[PDB]
Amino acid sequence: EVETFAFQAEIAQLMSLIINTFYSNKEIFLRELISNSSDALDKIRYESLTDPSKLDSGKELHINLIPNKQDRTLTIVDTGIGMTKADLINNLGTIAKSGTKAFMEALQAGADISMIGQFGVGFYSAYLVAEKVTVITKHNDDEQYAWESSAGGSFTVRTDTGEPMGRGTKVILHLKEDQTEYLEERRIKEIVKKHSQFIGYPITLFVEK
Ligand SMILES: Cc1cc(Oc2ccc(N)cn2)ccc1Cl
Repeated sequence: EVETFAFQAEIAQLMSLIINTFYSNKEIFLRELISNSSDALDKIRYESLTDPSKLDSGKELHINLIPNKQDRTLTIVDTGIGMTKADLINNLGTIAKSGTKAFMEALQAGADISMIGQFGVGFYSAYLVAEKVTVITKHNDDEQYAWESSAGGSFTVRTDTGEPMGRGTKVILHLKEDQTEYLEERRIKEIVKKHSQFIGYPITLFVEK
């Protein structure tokens, strides 16, 4: 059972801007995805300081990067707070309209795409490199859900049936044919060292066999 929802017009307008505009500095998508993973870990960590039972769904706080040349997917995983169904449909949905509007205004007043983090909507930079993003998330107070969107103004949300997660969020990036450089090891390691060297959580790069 899959529910399809329409993007908010501002947020739909941003991903059409991101996918279609030529902008060679595509690598900032990883810095934004890891930063949101670092933000998710901060929330579950701070919450466990008063309620240690919140970490019962996974004590380890880390970030993994799983490139897959066969599936052409770059997968970013964290064990952070995750997201409820209200985060996908509703809650987190409404915390981007304001950030999206302010970002496109600045884009015509000098600013460029690499500043998308300063507006709290850095996730949509994933569509620089990805033609489709599937997101698997798990919050302590909700079931497991799969979020997915090829942009195009809509997204889907379904109750996930795959491997249980415990807690955290997995972001699967179905990469464009012209974006396979971000499945290379030495390319991933260079962006992580360049952009996310001061992240307070271990970023493990999984190597393919
Ligand atoms: C369902 C939804 C998702 C959304 O954007 C994000 C943000 C972060 C992650 N991990 C996935 N999608 C923005 C608006 C909506 Cl309505």
